[PDB]
Amino acid sequence: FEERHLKFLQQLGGSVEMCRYDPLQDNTGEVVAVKKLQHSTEEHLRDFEREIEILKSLQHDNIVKYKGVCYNLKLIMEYLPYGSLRDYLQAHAERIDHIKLLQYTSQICKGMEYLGTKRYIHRDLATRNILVENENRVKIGDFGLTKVLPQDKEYYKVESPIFWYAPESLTESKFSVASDVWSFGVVLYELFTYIEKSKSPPAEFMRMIGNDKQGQMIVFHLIELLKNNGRLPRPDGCPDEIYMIMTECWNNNVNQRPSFRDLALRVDQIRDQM
Ligand SMILES: Cc1csc2c(Nc3cn(C)cn3)nc(N[C@@H](C)c3ncc(F)cn3)nc12
Repeated sequence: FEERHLKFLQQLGGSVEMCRYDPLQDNTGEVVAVKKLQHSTEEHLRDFEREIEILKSLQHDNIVKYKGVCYNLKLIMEYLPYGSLRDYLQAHAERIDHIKLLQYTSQICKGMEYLGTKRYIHRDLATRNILVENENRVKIGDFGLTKVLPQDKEYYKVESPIFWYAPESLTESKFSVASDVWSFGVVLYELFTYIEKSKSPPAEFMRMIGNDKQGQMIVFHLIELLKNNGRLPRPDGCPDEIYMIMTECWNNNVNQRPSFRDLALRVDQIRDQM
């Protein structure tokens, strides 16, 4: 990929831009998503190459396709036109029923189950990091915080998304498949809230902790709440069997948390019985 053939179309949200890769200047070229670093440091760059290597190594239906690179390093990916699942849910909620939410849920599990075989830990599972390809397919769209497990350990030690974090991630900075399972439970909760603003994991947890709590105190109070089995409530209209999956993902006992395999099967069964 050559920088002079990447035509700027728009800012998507380092930074992510929508470009046209048109080498033979005529607009026939394909529209791609381009990720680049804003405040490019030696440390920020070294993790970005690991992210590029992680994406290149991934070949799955529910994982955003790697296309190539561009050198001032730029990661070139396929363009998914409906944006993040977080935005798509807010926008088209009217055409999204519980069967559709479970179809998305299932796809997220399948993509996560695949990451697991590569011994990769996502660390940032949230609806904002899930992209919509079309009305029937979603993909994990960002791998910026993804880590590779040490060959001999089942975990890894590292601004963080605290309201999606497992207790051991908050207390010990320990990231594993089980902490990705914990976050999947938050993703499932987000889906069944349909991203109703007041019902988001930060909004709910803050109410439970006290909206008076500030900065450094919030984390300790969140750690305490989770330890005293305080949990996100059941979203309105959320089927009890779906809430039981969430609560099982939110087990304080890391080893008692379900596998992405079992989760996809359970979600697929509920979906069929619906
Ligand atoms: C409004 C909108 C419409 S399409 C789209 C999009 N598409 C995209 C991003 N990538 C990496 C591939 N296609 N990415 C983004 N934003 C970027 C930051 C993005 N990248 C990855 C992700 F998981 C979620 N969002 N917004 C939109």
